Order: sequence, then structure tokens, then C-alpha cells
Amino acid sequence: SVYDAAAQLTADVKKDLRDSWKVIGSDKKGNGVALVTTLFADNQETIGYFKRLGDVSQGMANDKLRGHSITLMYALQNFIDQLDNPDDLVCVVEKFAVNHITRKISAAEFGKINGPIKKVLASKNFGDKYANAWAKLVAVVQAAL
Amino acid sequence: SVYDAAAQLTADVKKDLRDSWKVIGSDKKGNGVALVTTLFADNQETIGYFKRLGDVSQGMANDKLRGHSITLMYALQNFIDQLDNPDDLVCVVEKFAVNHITRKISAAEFGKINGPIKKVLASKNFGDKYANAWAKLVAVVQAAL
Ligand code: HEM
Ligand code: HEM
Repeated sequence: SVYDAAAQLTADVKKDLRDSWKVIGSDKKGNGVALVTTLFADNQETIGYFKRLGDVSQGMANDKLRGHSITLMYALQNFIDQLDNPDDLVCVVEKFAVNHITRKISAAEFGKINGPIKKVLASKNFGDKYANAWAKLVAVVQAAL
Repeated sequence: SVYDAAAQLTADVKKDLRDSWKVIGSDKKGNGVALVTTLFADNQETIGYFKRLGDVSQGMANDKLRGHSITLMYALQNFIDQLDNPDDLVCVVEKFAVNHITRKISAAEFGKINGPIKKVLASKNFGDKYANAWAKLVAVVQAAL
């Protein structure tokens, strides 16, 4: 249940999400491309789903990949801004869930983003505590897939 | 080209866009729903395109419509944040253009959003100068359709 999952975002979890987002969200282009390209590097088997972006190995030089990555960071911005109101967080999560359901992305494969998030966070000196907080946010989307 | 339309946005136009966005972008749920519902009210012929959202006459109560409307405001947030780097503005504009090209939305039809934008701006006392600035931003997307 997406609602029960949203209920797992306690005061402490919300605070860790906001504190870490202040840093990672400050460079959406740089950190977004880092996040997406790490997903491709660590899970080569997912590249097939991103056929529209062309040659993803080009990273930042690929305009479609850059546009996609920046936009992905605004989806995360959206989630963070809705943390105060569960009903609104749920309706935006379900909107993005549909974007992935139509692409045939399951909850398990969506969860493959946790590795990249942990790595990007670690590179900015945010440890497991923060990675786990972000895993709980990702879990809300998973509940909707 | 889209780059041309983007590169033409002047300092004065960007200033007007940012100043008005500070206000209308401060309540994404409220102003986003107002924007979308006004489109339906003034251009009833477009309702059919949004069948995935269900009964749009439900307004704010319709969770799918609310999720869609909030997300639309983040696309605008994205655009506003990329104003000073035409290269980044172009790649995000083309990303959203694809979302509309796939739904068979023509440049002319995309321009129907100008009426609703003008009304929402007016509700916050932003006059014609501001509506014209926003029409210039919308025209950047139209260059991609
Ligand atoms: C933090 C997690 C993620 C977020 C917030 C996210 C967000 C997004 C957004 C905003 C889009 C654009 C939707 C559209 O315009 O149609 C998108 C597209 C996509 N996402 Fe994700 N995504 C995430 C993780 C994943 C993962 C882990 C996979 C695959 C295992 C995945 C696969 C896709 C695919 C295939 C597309 C379509 C790309 C295209 O053809 O344009 N996403 N995602
Ligand atoms: C300020 C202008 C507009 C912006 C920034 C915008 C933004 C968006 C976004 C972010 C989406 C979601 C894309 C996806 O996840 O697939 C969307 C979907 C859509 N837009 Fe727009 N849009 C605008 C104007 C319009 C106009 C004027 C029309 C129609 C005449 C239109 C028709 C559609 C349709 C049919 C969908 C699909 C809805 C669904 O089934 O989920 N858009 N738009």
C-alpha cells in the first residue's frame, strides 16, 4: 500500500531527506547525470529500457540524456516539496509510477536506483543513514508499481 | 530553431518571467490546478485528450488531476531555472516536447495554454507585459513542435 509506505516517512526520515537534498539538489544537472550514468554503469541490464536517449555512454555530451537527467531531479524536488502533505505526496508518486508502469518497470527494477543514490550521496559525504532515508522514499514509489 | 527562440529571450523578459514565477510558482498545487481547469473551461475541445485523468470536472478532489497539475508546475520550474543557459533550456524543452508530440499535440494547440496563463497571472495582478513574456517562453516549446 502506497499509503502505508508514505506513513513510514517519520519526522526523522523527513529531516534527513531535506538536509541531504539541500546539497544534492543544488546541482541538478551535475548530480542528475551522475545518478543516471551510475545506474547504467552498475546495472548494464537496464540500458535497454532507455533506447530513446541514444548512446548513453556519452553521458553529459548526450543532450537527450542531459534533459532526462535534469528532469528526473525535478521529480525528486517534487517529492521533497510534498513531504508535509501525504495525500499530495501520494498523488504525485502515482503520476510518476504510471510513467514507469507504461515502460514495463517493476518495483524490483525501480529499486535498482538505491545503489546509485547511495553512491552519489557518499560522494558528498552523506553516509548510510541518508541512503536508508532515501530508500524509504523510493519504497513509496515501489509500492505504486 | 529551438535554440534560436531560446537565445532570443532577453534580460528584461527573463526578469519578468522570474518575478512573476516567484508568485505563481509559490503555490504549485493551487495555481497548477487553476491553470489546468481554466484550460478545460475555455477550451472544452481539449478535454478528450486528458481521459487518463478521469472526471476533470472534480477539480482539486481528483487525485490524478491534482498530481498532473502539480507536476506540470515543476516542468515550468525547470524551464525558469534553465533561463540563463540556452543549451540546458533547449534540452529540457525538447524532452517535454516529446511528451506532447507522442500525444499528437500540435504547436498551435500547445499555444492554447496562453489564455489560461494570462488569466492566472491576472489573478495575481500581473498584466499584459507579463503575459507577453510567458507567451515568449511558450513559443520556445512551440519551436519544438
Ligand atoms: C529516483 C528514481 C527515479 C525517478 C524519480 C524517475 C523519474 C523519471 C522521470 C521524471 C521520467 C520521465 C517520464 C516521462 O516523461 O515519460 C522517467 C523516465 C524513465 N524512467 Fe525513471 N525514474 C527513476 C528510476 C528509474 C529506474 C530505476 C528505471 C529503470 C530500472 C527507470 C526507467 C525509466 C524509463 C525507461 C524511462 C523512459 C525514458 C524515455 O524514454 O524518455 N526509472 N523516469
Ligand atoms: C505550459 C504548458 C504546458 C506544460 C509545461 C505541460 C506539461 C506537461 C507535463 C509535465 C505532462 C506529463 C507528461 C508525461 O508524464 O507523459 C503533460 C502531459 C500532457 N499534456 Fe501538457 N503541458 C502544457 C500544455 C499542454 C496543452 C496546451 C495541451 C493540450 C492542448 C497539453 C496536453 C497534454 C496531454 C494530452 C498530456 C497527457 C496527460 C496524461 O494522460 O497524463 N499540454 N503536460
